[PDB]
Amino acid sequence: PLGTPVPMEKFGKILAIGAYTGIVEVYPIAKAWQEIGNDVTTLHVTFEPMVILKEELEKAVTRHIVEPVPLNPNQDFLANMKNVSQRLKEKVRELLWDLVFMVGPVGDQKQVFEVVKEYGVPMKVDLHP
Amino acid sequence: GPLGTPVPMEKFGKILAIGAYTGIVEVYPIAKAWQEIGNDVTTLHVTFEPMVILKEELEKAVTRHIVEPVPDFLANMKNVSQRLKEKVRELLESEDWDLVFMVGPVGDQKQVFEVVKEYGVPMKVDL
Amino acid sequence: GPLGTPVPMEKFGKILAIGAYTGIVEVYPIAKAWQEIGNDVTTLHVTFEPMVILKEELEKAVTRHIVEPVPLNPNQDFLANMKNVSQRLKEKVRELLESEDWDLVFMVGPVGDQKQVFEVVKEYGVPMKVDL
Amino acid sequence: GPLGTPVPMEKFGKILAIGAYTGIVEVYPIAKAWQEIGNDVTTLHVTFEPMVILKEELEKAVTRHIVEPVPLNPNQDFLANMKNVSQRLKEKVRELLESEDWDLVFMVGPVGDQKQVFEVVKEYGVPMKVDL
Amino acid sequence: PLGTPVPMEKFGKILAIGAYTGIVEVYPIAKAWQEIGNDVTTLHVTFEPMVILKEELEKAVTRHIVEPVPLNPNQDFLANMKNVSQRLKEKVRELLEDWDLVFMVGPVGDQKQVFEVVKEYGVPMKVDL
Amino acid sequence: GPLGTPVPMEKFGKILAIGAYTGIVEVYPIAKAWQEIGNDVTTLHVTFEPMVILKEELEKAVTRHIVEPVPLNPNQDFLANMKNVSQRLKEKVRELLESEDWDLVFMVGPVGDQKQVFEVVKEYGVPMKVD
Repeated sequence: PLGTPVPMEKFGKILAIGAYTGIVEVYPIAKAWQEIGNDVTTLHVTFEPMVILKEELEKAVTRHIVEPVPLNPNQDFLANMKNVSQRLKEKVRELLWDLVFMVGPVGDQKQVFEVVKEYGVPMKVDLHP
Repeated sequence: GPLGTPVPMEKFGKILAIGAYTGIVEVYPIAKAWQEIGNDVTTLHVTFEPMVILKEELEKAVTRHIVEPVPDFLANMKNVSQRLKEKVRELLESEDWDLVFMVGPVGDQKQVFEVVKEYGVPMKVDL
Repeated sequence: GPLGTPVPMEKFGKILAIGAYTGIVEVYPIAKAWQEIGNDVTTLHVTFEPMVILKEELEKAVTRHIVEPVPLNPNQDFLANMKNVSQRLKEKVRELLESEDWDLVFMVGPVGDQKQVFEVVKEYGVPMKVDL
Repeated sequence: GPLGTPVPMEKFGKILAIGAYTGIVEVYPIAKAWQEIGNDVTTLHVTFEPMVILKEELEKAVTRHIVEPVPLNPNQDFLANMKNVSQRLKEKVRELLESEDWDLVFMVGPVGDQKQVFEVVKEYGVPMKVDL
Repeated sequence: PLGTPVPMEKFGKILAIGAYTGIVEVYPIAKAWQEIGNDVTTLHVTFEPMVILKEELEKAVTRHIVEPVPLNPNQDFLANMKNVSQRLKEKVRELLEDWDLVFMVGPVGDQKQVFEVVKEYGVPMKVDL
Repeated sequence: GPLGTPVPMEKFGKILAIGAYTGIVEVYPIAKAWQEIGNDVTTLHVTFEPMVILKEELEKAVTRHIVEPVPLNPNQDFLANMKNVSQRLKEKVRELLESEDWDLVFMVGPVGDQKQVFEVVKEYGVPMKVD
């Protein structure tokens, strides 16, 4: 099982999105795209106590945005995941590019896809072969 | 648009549907379907204690649903990882399986794959 | 070895699962699953009269199971007989589409009949998906 | 729209192009081409007696075209009649792989049947490809 | 590791394009398509001293066009290629009679340049793999 | 539209990025990236003498860049000339896979040559991804 195989081309301005643990797999990809000549900005949207690699890719890409959401021990997890789904859709909307990549749970990908859909900019989803 | 992991609907036999963290959400319908088609699937959700979800749902959808809740975020992940390896090992160790499907972070699949591989059991990851 | 057509398990909505000839065997479990997940699938089996199979099985698995048996005319070569199944089957999908709305059309059958069924469904914007 | 099984055009050598039921239609052009490119392909059509088709066409397109017509008993459920085709298929494929050598084998038919043949083929260390 | 797997159907008039060594892999494909009933015309665009299989596919398809470009040894290869990349777009535009399917096997770069030109005429094109 | 070979960005370790003829153009960025991510990649360009390209570029992008230029012989024609490149390919690949260990080998070139190199890499048990 390998990370999402992706093409190494100069797409231009790229928005590398990483939901939850997905940011780990996006780090190297974003890093590479930047090194090849792309102006990529990564976005990590997870729970407050789960932010990771913030420093690493902050030095690897042009701009690294972290949107930490409070892990509410009150409501149930399904509710909490719905907040991330919210923050996630919001951010991507204001941010709006030549390409947008993302690796997170299918549910959040579809949600972000419906967004990016309204602006023509192509998107790439994760793939583990 | 993007869709869940496309998977074949056949009678593989005994299947271990593994879901790490949020991945369990995507596995629920798949497991549910496989069970409905005639498979004897057992789902395994390995996440952090305050993140268990759909426990009730698939508990009624499959034959057996195992939840392994785990109490910086880096060492925390290695725990979820160890428990995931440990747990999966015992499964393949205390009974036979036909197919092992998992959806979760690549790192975790790369490791889970290693253990399952040791038993000659075919695996399928979220493609 | 070769596995059945890998397909996503999502709630597409109303799905038309088409099975030409022996293809219906492979579609049975798929349709069954989609229905179980929350889809309103209707299967369509178009084969020769003496080849209808699994009629009872998926009749209980999905909301509606349509069987369109076409006679194997003994006074005609298989090429003709064959072209007849294509015909009927094409009249059926068109009849289905132009009478009810759908979200997805999945069909597993001979490449020949797939290109035909598609020539129609594309006329209604409904997305289609075949085997692999 | 839907296209036939995309396949590479190389000189594999001796190829056994298998077509079960209506699948032979899709294999005809493929076999024809492989032969034209320099391959020594032999096609095998295993269907029901009253369903043999294109026999003359590919008989002129490839080196050897084998037709194995199975009796279609309209008085048995199709599940039975299908077993026969299955059996015959495993028989002839075994009989062929037992006698002569082969560099490649390609098939296009029901998934269930592709599994059966495959398991046999894999016994004689010869690579195989199936439709997609 | 096999040649580009391609469908054997009667698309109609097909333009089989082969850049540089790519023509070797296209030869059998074109040959086959023609044999199946297609009216394919192959195009080989390479450097003058690299034309190959000219006679072979000249007999296999309806029309085989060879566009040889000179090799200037007083500049880097990136430049010489540009000429080849120019002849490509200049020839594909010319041929764009009425076609049903265009197929090409050659350096990715040119595959994109030929794509923009063809995309213009709403003609289906398939690359290699 | 058409894009370069999509490839995973992981730390495989020591990687041999092979580029035959014009294929080296497409491999350059891939190798460059893999190196940047933490891989110890060595690129190999095997083409005709008057076709070497990007030599300077990836020489600075990866740990080691090997160029094996094969002279043209206007007598053998372009048939035995290519097969003359398939020779250098197999041989160099054989020296590398034999004098060193590699975690993965990647190549982008004419399928014909991809098969050759493959039959060679299979012998030494090394994974290999194609374009």
